[PDB]
Amino acid sequence: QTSAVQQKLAALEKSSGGRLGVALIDTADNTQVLYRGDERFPMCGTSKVMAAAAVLKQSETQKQLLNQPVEIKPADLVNYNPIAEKHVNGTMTLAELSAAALQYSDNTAMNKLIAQLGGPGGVTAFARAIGDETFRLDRTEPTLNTAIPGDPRDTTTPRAMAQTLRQLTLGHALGETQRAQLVTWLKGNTTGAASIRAGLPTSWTVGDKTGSGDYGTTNDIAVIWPQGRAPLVLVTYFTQPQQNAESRRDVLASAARIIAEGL
Ligand SMILES: CO/N=C(\C(=O)N[C@@H]1C(=O)N2C(C(=O)O)=C(COC(C)=O)CS[C@H]12)c1csc(N)n1
Repeated sequence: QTSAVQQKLAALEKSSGGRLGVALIDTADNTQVLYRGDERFPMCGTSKVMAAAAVLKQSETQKQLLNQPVEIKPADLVNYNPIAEKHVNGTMTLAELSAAALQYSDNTAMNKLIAQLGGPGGVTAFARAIGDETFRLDRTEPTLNTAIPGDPRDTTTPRAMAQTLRQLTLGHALGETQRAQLVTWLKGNTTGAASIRAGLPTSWTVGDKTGSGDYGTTNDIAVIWPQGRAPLVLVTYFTQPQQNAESRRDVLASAARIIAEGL
C-alpha cells in the first residue's frame, strides 16, 4: 500500500528513468516516510559522513586528534583533490581533511580519513559500533564510486543512512562537542545547492553531504532545521540503468520538494 507521498515519489522515479531511494525521519514524532527504504544504493561521497564521524569518535578519547597534521604526498592525489592539491609535500590536519572531504567532496581527503581508521573496514566497524548494521565501506577513493548495478560494495539503504545521520547529528552517537562539529561541517557544505537544498524552503537551515558516481548516481543526505519545529533527516539516493547516464541533482531537489509538503 502507498501514500500520496510515495505515489508522487514513484511518479518522479518513473519520469526520471532511474531508481530512487528516499528516507525521511521527522524527529517531532519519530515517524519515517520511505521509498525503496530497504533497497541498497551505492553511497558514493555520502559515505564520507561515516568516515568523518568515525574520526570524531576517536577524538573523544584522543583530544588533540583533530589537530594532528597528516602528510600529503604527490602520490596521494586521486581524481578530485580541490583542497588536498594545495598541500602536496605539506600537511593537512584531520580536522582540515574532514572539512575538505565533507565540504568540498575532496577524494584525497577521504582517503586520509579512511587510512586513519585503518582502511575501509575501520569505517564499517564504526558504523557497527553505533548500531548501523547495513552500511558497508569496501574500497577507497576513487573506486568506491563505481556504482555498478548489483554490486553490494560501498552501499547502504536509505532507512539505515537516515537513522545513522539522525544519531550522528541530532542523537548521541557522538559526544556533544563532536556532534556539534559534524553539524558545523555539514552546514557549511559547498556542493549541495542543486540537491536537497534546492527543494526546501530557503528559511530552513540545512546540513548535507552529496555523492555522485557512474550510472548517473546522484545522492544527498541532509539534516534539516525547519522554521519553528523539530528537525528532520532526509536521505535521497538515485541511480540509473546505464553507466554514463548524466547526473540528476534535480531529481533529489524534486524528491525533497515532495517530502516537504505538509511539514
Ligand atoms: C570514480 O569516481 N567517480 C566519481 C567520484 O569521484 N565521485 C565522488 C563523489 O561522490 N563526489 C562528489 C559529490 O559530492 O557528488 C563530487 C561533487 O563535487 C562538487 C564540486 O560538487 C566530486 S566527485 C566525488 C564520479 C562522480 S560523477 C561520476 N560519473 N563519477
